[PDB]
Amino acid sequence: GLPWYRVHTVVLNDPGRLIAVHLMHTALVAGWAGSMALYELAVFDPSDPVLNPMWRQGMFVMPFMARIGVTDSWGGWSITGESVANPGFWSFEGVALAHIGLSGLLFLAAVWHWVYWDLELFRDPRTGNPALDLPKIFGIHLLLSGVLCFGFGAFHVTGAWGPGIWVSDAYGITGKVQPVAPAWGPEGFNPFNPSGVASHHIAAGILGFAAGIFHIAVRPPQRLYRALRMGNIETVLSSSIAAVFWSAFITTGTMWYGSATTPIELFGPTRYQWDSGYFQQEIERRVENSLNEGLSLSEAWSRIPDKLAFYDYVGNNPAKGGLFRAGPMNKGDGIAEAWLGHPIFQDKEGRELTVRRMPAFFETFPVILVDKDGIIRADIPFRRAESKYSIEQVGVTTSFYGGKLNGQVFTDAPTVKKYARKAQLGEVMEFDRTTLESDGVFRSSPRGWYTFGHANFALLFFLGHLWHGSRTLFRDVFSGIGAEVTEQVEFGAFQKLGDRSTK
Amino acid sequence: NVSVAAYLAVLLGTFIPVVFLITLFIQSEARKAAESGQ
Amino acid sequence: NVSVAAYLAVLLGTFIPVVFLITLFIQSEARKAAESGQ
Amino acid sequence: SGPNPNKQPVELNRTSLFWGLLLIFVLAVLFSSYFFN
Amino acid sequence: SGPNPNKQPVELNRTSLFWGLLLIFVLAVLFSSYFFN
Amino acid sequence: PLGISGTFNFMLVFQAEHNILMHPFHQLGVAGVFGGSLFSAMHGSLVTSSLIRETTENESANYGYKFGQEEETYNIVAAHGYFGRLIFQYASFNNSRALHFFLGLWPVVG
Amino acid sequence: PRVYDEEDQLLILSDIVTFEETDLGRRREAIAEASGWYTGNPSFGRSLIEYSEQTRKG
Amino acid sequence: METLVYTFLLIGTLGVLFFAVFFRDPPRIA
Amino acid sequence: REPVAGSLLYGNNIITGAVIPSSASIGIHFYPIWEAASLDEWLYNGGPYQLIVDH
Amino acid sequence: ALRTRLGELLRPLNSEYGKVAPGWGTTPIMGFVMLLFAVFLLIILQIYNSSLIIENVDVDWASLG
Amino acid sequence: LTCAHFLLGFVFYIGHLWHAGRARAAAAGFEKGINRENEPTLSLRPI
Amino acid sequence: RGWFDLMDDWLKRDRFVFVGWSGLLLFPTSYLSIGGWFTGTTFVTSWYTHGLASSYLEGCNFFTAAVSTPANSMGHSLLLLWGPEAQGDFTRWCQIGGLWAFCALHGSFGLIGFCLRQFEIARLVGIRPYNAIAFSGPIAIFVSVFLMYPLGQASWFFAPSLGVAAIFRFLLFIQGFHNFTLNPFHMMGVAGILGAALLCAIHGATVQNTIFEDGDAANTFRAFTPTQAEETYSMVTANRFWSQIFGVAFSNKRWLHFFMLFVPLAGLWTSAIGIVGLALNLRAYDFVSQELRAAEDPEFETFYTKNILLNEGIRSWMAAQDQPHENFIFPEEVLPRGNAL
Amino acid sequence: MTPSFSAFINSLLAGLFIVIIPIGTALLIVSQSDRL
Ligand code: CLA
Ligand code: CLA
Ligand code: CLA
Ligand SMILES: C=Cc1c(C)c2cc3nc(c4c5[nH]c(cc6nc(cc1[nH]2)C(C)=C6CC)c(C)c5C(=O)[C@@H]4C(=O)OC)[C@@H](CCC(=O)OC/C=C(\C)CCC[C@H](C)CCC[C@H](C)CCCC(C)C)[C@@H]3C
Ligand SMILES: CCCCCCCCCCCCCCCC(=O)OC[C@H](COP(=O)(O)OC[C@@H](O)CO)OC(=O)CCCCCCCCCCCCCCC
Ligand SMILES: CC1=CCCC(C)(C)[C@H]1/C=C/C(C)=C/C=C/C(C)=C/C=C/C=C(C)/C=C/C=C(C)/C=C/C1=C(C)CCCC1(C)C
Ligand SMILES: CC1=CCCC(C)(C)[C@H]1/C=C/C(C)=C/C=C/C(C)=C/C=C/C=C(C)/C=C/C=C(C)/C=C/C1=C(C)CCCC1(C)C
Ligand SMILES: [Fe+2]
Repeated sequence: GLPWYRVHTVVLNDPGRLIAVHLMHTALVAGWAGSMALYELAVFDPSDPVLNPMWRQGMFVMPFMARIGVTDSWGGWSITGESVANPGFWSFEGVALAHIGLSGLLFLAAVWHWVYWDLELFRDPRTGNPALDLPKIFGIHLLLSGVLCFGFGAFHVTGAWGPGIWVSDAYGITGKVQPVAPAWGPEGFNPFNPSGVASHHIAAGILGFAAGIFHIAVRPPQRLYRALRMGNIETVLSSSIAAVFWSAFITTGTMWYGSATTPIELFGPTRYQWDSGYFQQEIERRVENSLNEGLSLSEAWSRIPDKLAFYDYVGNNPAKGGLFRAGPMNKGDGIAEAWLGHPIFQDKEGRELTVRRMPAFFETFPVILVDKDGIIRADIPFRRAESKYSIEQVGVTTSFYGGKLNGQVFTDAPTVKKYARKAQLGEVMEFDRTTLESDGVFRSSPRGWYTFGHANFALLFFLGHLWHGSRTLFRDVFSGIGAEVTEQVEFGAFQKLGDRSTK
Repeated sequence: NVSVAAYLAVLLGTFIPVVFLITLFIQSEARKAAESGQ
Repeated sequence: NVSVAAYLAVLLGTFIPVVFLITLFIQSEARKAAESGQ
Repeated sequence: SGPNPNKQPVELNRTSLFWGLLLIFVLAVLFSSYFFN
Repeated sequence: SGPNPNKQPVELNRTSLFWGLLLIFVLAVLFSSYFFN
Repeated sequence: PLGISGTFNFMLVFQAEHNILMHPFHQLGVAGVFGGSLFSAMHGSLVTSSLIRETTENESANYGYKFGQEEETYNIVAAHGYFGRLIFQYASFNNSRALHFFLGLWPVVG
Repeated sequence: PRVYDEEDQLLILSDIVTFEETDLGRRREAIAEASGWYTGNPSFGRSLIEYSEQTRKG
Repeated sequence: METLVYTFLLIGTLGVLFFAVFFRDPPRIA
Repeated sequence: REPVAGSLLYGNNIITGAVIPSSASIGIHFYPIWEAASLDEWLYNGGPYQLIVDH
Repeated sequence: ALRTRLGELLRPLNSEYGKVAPGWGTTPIMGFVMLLFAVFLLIILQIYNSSLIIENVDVDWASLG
Repeated sequence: LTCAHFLLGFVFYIGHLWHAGRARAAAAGFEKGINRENEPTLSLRPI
Repeated sequence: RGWFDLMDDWLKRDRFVFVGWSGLLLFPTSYLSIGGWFTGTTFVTSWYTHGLASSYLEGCNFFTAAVSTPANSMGHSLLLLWGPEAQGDFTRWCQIGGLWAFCALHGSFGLIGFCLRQFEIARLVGIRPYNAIAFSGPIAIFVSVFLMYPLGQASWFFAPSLGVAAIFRFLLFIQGFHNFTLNPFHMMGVAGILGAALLCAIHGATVQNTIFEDGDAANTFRAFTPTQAEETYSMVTANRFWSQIFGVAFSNKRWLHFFMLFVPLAGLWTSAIGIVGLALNLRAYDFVSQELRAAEDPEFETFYTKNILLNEGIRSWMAAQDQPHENFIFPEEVLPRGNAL
Repeated sequence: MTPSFSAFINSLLAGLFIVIIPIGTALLIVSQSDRL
């Protein structure tokens, strides 16, 4: 009989039951989407949108719901924090219930198609055995996909008959779902332009519509039909797996590096924003601009928003988590309550001291304080080591500007070294660890988890592309080689390899 | 201290494939015994 | 409010009899299909 | 050793399977609240 | 509807069963420490 | 130590104290294990690739071999030709006994 | 506006390569038969369909 | 409590090895 | 006089568990059970490691 | 085989199984379009890779606003 | 001296094992292979 | 026939070296990758990217010469010779590490070409393509380690440099910064590689020690001829030996050879999954329970905690010279030590 | 227009005229000459 790893190949030559099992998989996927959305809604806390966002609570499908319009909830709250009186049906709960109902309907359809498998549609008119005209099916489905793409780009994204897409500022402070007009110039091709999405979907939809018309009207060449084995479903499977892992790699790259389709307010900061100090430079620039307008240092640091300071925190770096450190980032480093303010360290002389930021690479990084020149002035010894630049010896004092601790100055060594250790992680934040029993090791943002999962999926699907392409290109030899192979494999006595006519 | 989910994951990810394999083997042996003289 | 033991009790006392019954039914159907023409 | 004459096939009906699944699920529903206390 | 000609019996060897049980138990032993963390 | 993390600690301390990575004999051992993996994969691929058709499409190809059969289950000539066309013709183990002797020899020597 | 490939493309060759038996193999078979190497478990090394087909007709 | 799970997994693996050794499918000449 | 735990009952998992090698004070001296003052002393100095290794 | 209204509606779409064009068909057109697609993919890849700057195109978060 | 003669002792233990096994096989009379006419394992009962 | 048919006939001719259609991709890419590696290890320096001398011209030997990765100032740039970094200048392109990108890209395309070559030769010979599926193991290793890992990291700088001592550095760097030995996927990879070596050795010894006496000569290599319809070794004797020695033995040759194929491939793919996980710093670095136990109990020590301390020492004492772009300056007081503990 | 895009276009032209065209022309010429 069939081995355990070939069982589903029973529906290889049965189009009706192939449609049934594909309907079952779609039902399972839609049911997972609905159940995951409901679970996330049961877990999600919309109390603090700025310091406890969705990406700090481990939300996975909620960012994808919020990306293209679904921001309100039937509980009278929104992701942006603006209360809504009439949320409408298409809230997160409504989307989840719609996906669950769709899963049920697809399950019923799968049951019907499995039971009613023998249909005249699935049988070739010329030969009574069942068959599928794969080129025509591809043309029809390509036309369908082009129509859907054009509709999404022209109506949903542009807001003519849709809600629009999520657009944020350069630093993720004020972002919301808004319509975007298409950008047909070269400016529509950088990944950080939301208008490029609308222009892309419109143009690609039109081109796909034309391509579907062509692939419906025109039959394949005999050369390509024999070369690609177009009468075999397995070559379609192999090509689809190839395109699927191609798209998985592309989406993994866009998620990890960042794009207009991966907003910071929905998926969290990228690691390269921490590597280049993307938010730190903006914060310093704002502080310098405020200082130029006559405002004092405390006023300048008090004008810094809490969200922008929270973005400049290494605990929000997606490259600081662990493979088996499960749960949300709040489970990792506690829930953020308020910004404590920017600390400034001065020695006995009065030189300005800054603590070097911890690179995402290091699990444990030494605490080093350097002046504007770059010379090391203070450091925390390793564990119990003799020191000549200890904080208790250099007499470093810290003063906080902005936040809760605005105007407060600390002098004693323990609190100064504690604040230096907290400042080596970026902006100093206060966390509560009792509501979730947080341990203290950093977790990963949903961006990093998506990147990990889909990168591994892309690699495994490259393996699947290789296997299934080998299967469809070598179907005649699947059971084994015959007795004619030993003659053509003999060295010499054949002018062309694998050609009986030659020699 | 240790999460409920950790024990649940370990026990279920052990048992479910195990019972699947045992069911498949028992089904195959049942077919073999039914087809052969008994 | 009880710990992992309660969840393990519920899940295992559900699944183990269920997989036992499913295995027995699959074995019986396998014997029926093997003995009958296939 | 050798062939054992006492070997007998075991059969479970689809009705019996459903009766068993229903009994197990109903017992789980009933006793889950008490196990969770 | 009707009799489906694509139905095929499924067989698992005792060697395959033992390979599967060993693989599942070894994977459980390996990943239990990481799941418990 | 008789453990996993203890084994890792042993490896790290040995590398620190002795620099085993730069030792030519550990390099020979690494070559031995890598070559053993490569040769096992290659031999398996060549034997599985040239399996003589003794089975139908509805069953596993392993049933094409019967325990105790006197005939060879795979075509040595086909695998030899494939290997001698993948690389230049001269590099090929035409003798099966010599090939298996090399398979035994390489990782053991490493 | 104002030919069929006629190739199966779903066909395994499915031709069994028969191997003949010589006197040496027959002597080995007889020696193994005398030691009970052919009795005991008859379904070993055979697929479910192969064993089913051999049990259906002798 | 996790020590119980570890010991159970190890003993189960050892029992699987025991059953694979002493209850294997007996090879025969076909 | 700073022991190292390698047993499951003392806070180890499968990965971190090990049979700790014998004490450095023992060296490569033959250390069976009967050459230790007490069973606790034998366990404290890594005698089971020597037993397992030799057998 | 069951006959249905939807089955007979969609039957001509699944009627010409194995029907092929004569030798090489429209292969040069397919190759040309694939070459154009490859050039387009290279252009967009080098754009985000920053190995290609066109004009007024700033591959950066700061381009958002 | 220690490394050289330890290596020599190990490789000569290997040589002793090889030559002793081959001496036993040659004295018994199957160092060139299995006879294939009266195979020893074919006379033994299975299991 | 047409031009395409004639070119296919010529590429398929039985020559000493098979070319094929896949050769048009394999031969130039592989030749350029190998030649670029030789050029980098012979002439090209790493002084402006890593602050290191890695070339025979600078005095390095075979072990210490390497084609070092590009500078961390470059991101994940393709580093085209005509690209904005080099702007057509060969000297600046070599100085910034562009030769590493050249070798890596042309070598990835050479691996693709060799896999296609295996597919094409399998198709022409008329055998199953279980090669180019075994080679998917090495392909996944190369893709995960030399391409996916630096792409997940800051730049190409953290990819392995193409050299012996460079590879050893990469091993120790990954151990220090990721604790890759503790990664379960790496453990499965180690198990796969060691089991594949075990299978190779044990199968070779088993076949050599179960041969039939098919010759009168003491040396038994002459007793085999390729045109044999009979097996050259006794499978029954080997099965009996390993079943009464180890408790279990192979009875199917096809399953045995598929297993010898499967073990290294599965190990390599699991290790590739682990390295892909490392690419985003999503590492099984530490056990939270053990860290919490050690924090609240100074007398609690296991070999895992010692490994954590060793990794911390590796990171602290190699950061300054391994990442010169970061300008790390660590005083002796903050450098971890055993006495400092 | 930027020097980077000029370099990209020149790279496409160089890849066509130094790699694709010479190898393709040589392959076609040798294949047509040696019909065997
Ligand atoms: C009426 C149909 C419908 C609608 C309106 C939605 C709407 C939604 N779904 Mg649901 N879903 C549906 C059907 C639907 N779904 C079905 C049938 C399934 C089962 C397969 C799912 C499974 C599902 C999951 C698992 C998830 C959603 C999610 C979502 C939300 C985000 C969508 C998103 O980002 O997609 C993004 C989709 C893409 C980027 C795919 C793009 C298409 C690719 C690029 C095509 C490539 C090949 C193409 C043919 C080439 C074209 C060629 C060209 C020339 C034309 C949104 C509320 C997500 C969510 O928030 O959770 C609730 C989520 O996680 N859905
Ligand atoms: C593309 C897939 C994908 C991605 C990227 C995410 C991402 C996320 N999920 Mg979701 N999830 C998914 C699929 C996915 N999920 C599916 C399919 C389910 C249904 C089972 C769930 C159910 C789910 C729940 C119920 C929860 C999440 C949560 C989370 C978050 C943290 C997860 C974490 O720490 O991982 C930790 C992962 C691991 C510790 C192990 C991952 C698997 C590794 C690679 C090994 C597995 C193979 C190995 C051999 C298994 C051995 C088996 C052995 C015993 C035999 C994150 C946003 C949590 C959250 O914060 O949301 C609010 C949460 O509570 N997810
Ligand atoms: C769209 C994707 C797709 C589809 C439709 C198929 C379809 C098929 N494959 Mg392919 N395959 C794929 C992806 C796909 N595969 C990928 C990505 C890989 C790489 C890992 C493979 C590797 C592969 C091999 C090596 C083989 C197949 C085989 C088969 C056939 C039978 C499968 C079977 O009975 O499994 C039965 C499976 C089980 C009984 C249990 C498997 C459970 C797995 C191990 C873990 C559980 C997964 C989990 C439940 C859901 C995954 C989530 C998803 C997002 C991935 C069938 C034609 C087989 C065949 O017949 O070819 C000769 C075969 O030998 N495939
Ligand atoms: C480090 C170990 C290692 C090496 C060196 C190696 C090497 C090789 N194995 C090959 C084959 C294989 N490998 C296989 C299984 C395995 N191979 C393994 C491990 C290795 N395999 C493992 C673990 C397995 C088990 C799955 C199989 C099944 C095959 C084959 O079919 C094939 C063969 O015929 O071998 C008998 C050849 C591929 C030729 C090729 O791609 O075309 C030409 C070479 C190219 C394209 C590579 C050039 C570009 C490279 C990637 C980058 C440049 C590298 C520099 C030139 C050198 C740098 C040196 C420093 C790193 C020190 C080559 C000789
Ligand atoms: C004195 C003996 C001392 C050792 C006794 C135990 C060793 C034997 C173990 C048998 C079970 C292994 C095979 C199971 C599966 C099984 O039943 O295999 C049976 C199989 C024989 O199968 P056949 O060749 O008959 O299969 C024909 C095919 O058509 C079937 O698909 O044997 C092998 O393939 C080789 C086994 C390799 C050896 C694998 C060793 C794995 C060791 C794992 C140890 C984990 C320890 C964890 C500790 C916590
Ligand atoms: C039927 C029906 C008809 C009408 C009436 C009705 C009741 C309204 C309706 C029902 C509708 C309903 C109720 C529809 C709802 C249907 C549901 C609940 C579908 C659930 C799907 C869950 C999936 C696919 C999870 C898969 C997990 C995977 C793949 C593995 C994950 C992971 C693990 C743990 C293992 C390791 C890998 C990773 C990835 C780490
Ligand atoms: C003694 C010894 C002991 C052990 C055994 C042993 C190993 C066999 C032996 C070793 C013997 C030895 C020492 C053997 C060593 C032999 C050597 C040194 C061979 C060097 C070959 C150089 C090549 C192929 C460079 C080609 C340049 C190219 C392709 C240019 C590329 C270009 C680059 C740079 C990039 C830009 C574009 C272009 C222009 C394309
Ligand atoms: Fe072999």
